[PDB]
Amino acid sequence: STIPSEIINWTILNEIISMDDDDSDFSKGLIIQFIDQAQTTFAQMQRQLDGEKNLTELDNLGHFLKQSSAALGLQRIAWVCERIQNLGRKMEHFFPNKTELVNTLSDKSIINGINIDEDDEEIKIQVDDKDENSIYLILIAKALNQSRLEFKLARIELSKYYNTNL
Repeated sequence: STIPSEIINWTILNEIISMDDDDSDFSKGLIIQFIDQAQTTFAQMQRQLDGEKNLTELDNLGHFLKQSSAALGLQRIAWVCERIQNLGRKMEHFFPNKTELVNTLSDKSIINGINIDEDDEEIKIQVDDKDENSIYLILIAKALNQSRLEFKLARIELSKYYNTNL
Protein backbone atom coordinates (compact mmCIF):
# COMPACT_ATOMS: atom_id res chain seq x y z
CA SER A 1 0.00 0.00 0.00
CA THR A 2 1.15 3.64 -0.36
CA ILE A 3 1.52 6.22 2.40
CA PRO A 4 -1.22 8.88 2.04
CA SER A 5 0.05 12.11 0.53
CA GLU A 6 -1.94 14.33 2.96
CA ILE A 7 -0.98 14.65 6.64
CA ILE A 8 -4.62 15.08 7.75
CA ASN A 9 -7.49 13.26 6.13
CA TRP A 10 -10.04 15.52 4.50
CA THR A 11 -12.85 14.11 6.65
CA ILE A 12 -11.11 15.60 9.71
CA LEU A 13 -9.99 18.74 7.92
CA ASN A 14 -13.68 19.45 7.16
CA GLU A 15 -14.64 18.91 10.81
CA ILE A 16 -11.88 21.21 12.05
CA ILE A 17 -13.04 24.01 9.73
CA SER A 18 -16.70 23.45 10.67
CA MET A 19 -16.54 22.91 14.44
CA ASP A 20 -18.19 25.36 16.84
CA ASP A 21 -16.37 26.65 19.93
CA ASP A 22 -17.38 23.72 22.18
CA ASP A 23 -16.34 21.05 19.69
CA SER A 24 -13.15 22.93 18.87
CA ASP A 25 -12.04 23.00 22.53
CA PHE A 26 -12.93 19.30 22.87
CA SER A 27 -10.95 18.34 19.75
CA LYS A 28 -7.99 20.43 20.89
CA GLY A 29 -7.95 18.52 24.16
CA LEU A 30 -7.94 15.24 22.21
CA ILE A 31 -4.90 16.40 20.23
CA ILE A 32 -2.96 17.53 23.32
CA GLN A 33 -3.64 14.10 24.84
CA PHE A 34 -2.49 12.40 21.65
CA ILE A 35 0.72 14.42 21.56
CA ASP A 36 1.62 13.22 25.07
CA GLN A 37 0.62 9.67 24.14
CA ALA A 38 2.73 9.58 20.99
CA GLN A 39 5.81 10.99 22.70
CA THR A 40 5.50 8.28 25.38
CA THR A 41 4.97 5.65 22.66
CA PHE A 42 7.97 6.67 20.53
CA ALA A 43 10.24 6.72 23.57
CA GLN A 44 9.05 3.23 24.57
CA MET A 45 9.81 1.96 21.05
CA GLN A 46 13.28 3.54 21.19
CA ARG A 47 13.97 1.96 24.58
CA GLN A 48 13.02 -1.44 23.16
CA LEU A 49 15.29 -1.02 20.10
CA ASP A 50 18.14 -0.05 22.47
CA GLY A 51 17.38 -2.72 25.08
CA GLU A 52 15.28 -5.91 25.21
CA LYS A 53 14.36 -5.79 21.49
CA ASN A 54 10.96 -7.41 22.14
CA LEU A 55 9.23 -7.57 18.73
CA THR A 56 5.89 -8.36 20.37
CA GLU A 57 6.05 -5.13 22.38
CA LEU A 58 7.06 -3.09 19.30
CA ASP A 59 4.09 -4.59 17.48
CA ASN A 60 1.68 -3.71 20.33
CA LEU A 61 3.13 -0.17 20.49
CA GLY A 62 2.55 0.40 16.76
CA HIS A 63 -0.96 -1.06 16.96
CA PHE A 64 -1.85 1.27 19.81
CA LEU A 65 -0.58 4.45 18.11
CA LYS A 66 -2.03 3.55 14.70
CA GLN A 67 -5.51 3.69 16.29
CA SER A 68 -5.00 6.91 18.26
CA SER A 69 -3.45 8.76 15.28
CA ALA A 70 -6.01 7.41 12.76
CA ALA A 71 -8.93 8.54 14.92
CA LEU A 72 -7.59 12.11 14.67
CA GLY A 73 -7.16 11.87 10.90
CA LEU A 74 -3.36 11.73 11.14
CA GLN A 75 -3.17 9.09 8.46
CA ARG A 76 0.56 9.29 7.64
CA ILE A 77 1.53 8.59 11.27
CA ALA A 78 -1.08 5.85 11.24
CA TRP A 79 0.39 4.29 8.08
CA VAL A 80 3.91 4.19 9.52
CA CYS A 81 2.58 2.71 12.79
CA GLU A 82 0.88 0.01 10.73
CA ARG A 83 4.25 -0.82 9.11
CA ILE A 84 5.82 -1.05 12.60
CA GLN A 85 3.04 -3.36 13.71
CA ASN A 86 3.47 -5.65 10.71
CA LEU A 87 7.26 -5.59 10.91
CA GLY A 88 6.91 -6.54 14.57
CA ARG A 89 4.70 -9.42 13.39
CA LYS A 90 7.37 -10.41 10.83
CA MET A 91 4.79 -10.05 8.02
CA GLU A 92 6.71 -7.31 6.19
CA HIS A 93 10.35 -7.01 5.21
CA PHE A 94 10.54 -3.53 3.69
CA PHE A 95 10.36 0.07 4.79
CA PRO A 96 10.82 2.88 2.27
CA ASN A 97 13.58 5.47 2.44
CA LYS A 98 12.87 8.84 3.99
CA THR A 99 13.44 10.59 0.63
CA GLU A 100 10.74 8.46 -1.03
CA LEU A 101 8.20 9.09 1.77
CA VAL A 102 8.87 12.86 1.94
CA ASN A 103 8.51 13.06 -1.86
CA THR A 104 4.90 11.78 -1.53
CA LEU A 105 3.89 14.88 0.45
CA SER A 106 1.13 16.68 -1.40
CA ASP A 107 2.25 20.07 -0.05
CA LYS A 108 5.88 20.59 -1.05
CA SER A 109 6.09 23.59 1.32
CA ILE A 110 5.93 21.93 4.75
CA ILE A 111 9.47 20.55 4.34
CA ASN A 112 11.68 23.42 3.25
CA GLY A 113 12.01 25.08 6.67
CA ILE A 114 12.83 21.86 8.53
CA ASN A 115 15.79 19.56 9.13
CA ILE A 116 14.03 16.30 8.30
CA ASP A 117 16.69 14.21 10.10
CA GLU A 118 16.63 16.35 13.25
CA ASP A 119 14.80 13.74 15.36
CA ASP A 120 16.64 10.71 13.92
CA GLU A 121 18.32 8.22 16.24
CA GLU A 122 21.30 6.23 14.92
CA ILE A 123 20.48 2.65 13.92
CA LYS A 124 22.97 0.46 15.80
CA ILE A 125 21.40 -2.95 15.14
CA GLN A 126 23.33 -5.13 12.68
CA VAL A 127 22.03 -7.66 10.19
CA ASP A 128 22.92 -11.05 11.69
CA ASP A 129 22.03 -14.52 10.44
CA LYS A 130 22.30 -15.72 14.06
CA ASP A 131 19.58 -13.27 15.17
CA GLU A 132 16.45 -13.97 13.14
CA ASN A 133 14.94 -10.72 14.44
CA SER A 134 17.78 -8.36 13.43
CA ILE A 135 16.31 -7.34 10.07
CA TYR A 136 12.86 -6.56 11.46
CA LEU A 137 14.38 -4.50 14.28
CA ILE A 138 16.45 -2.45 11.80
CA LEU A 139 13.37 -1.73 9.68
CA ILE A 140 11.39 -0.75 12.79
CA ALA A 141 14.24 1.61 13.75
CA LYS A 142 14.00 3.17 10.28
CA ALA A 143 10.22 3.41 10.64
CA LEU A 144 10.52 5.04 14.08
CA ASN A 145 12.74 7.75 12.60
CA GLN A 146 10.05 8.30 9.92
CA SER A 147 7.35 8.36 12.64
CA ARG A 148 9.08 11.12 14.58
CA LEU A 149 9.22 13.25 11.44
CA GLU A 150 5.58 12.54 10.55
CA PHE A 151 4.67 13.46 14.14
CA LYS A 152 6.48 16.80 13.94
CA LEU A 153 4.83 17.52 10.59
CA ALA A 154 1.36 16.67 11.99
CA ARG A 155 1.96 19.03 14.94
CA ILE A 156 2.97 21.85 12.59
CA GLU A 157 -0.20 21.26 10.53
CA LEU A 158 -2.53 21.01 13.54
CA SER A 159 -0.95 24.17 15.03
CA LYS A 160 -1.92 26.06 11.87
CA TYR A 161 -5.57 24.93 11.98
CA TYR A 162 -5.95 25.51 15.75
CA ASN A 163 -4.02 28.82 15.78
CA THR A 164 -1.74 27.79 18.65
CA ASN A 165 1.48 25.85 19.26
CA LEU A 166 0.56 22.19 19.91
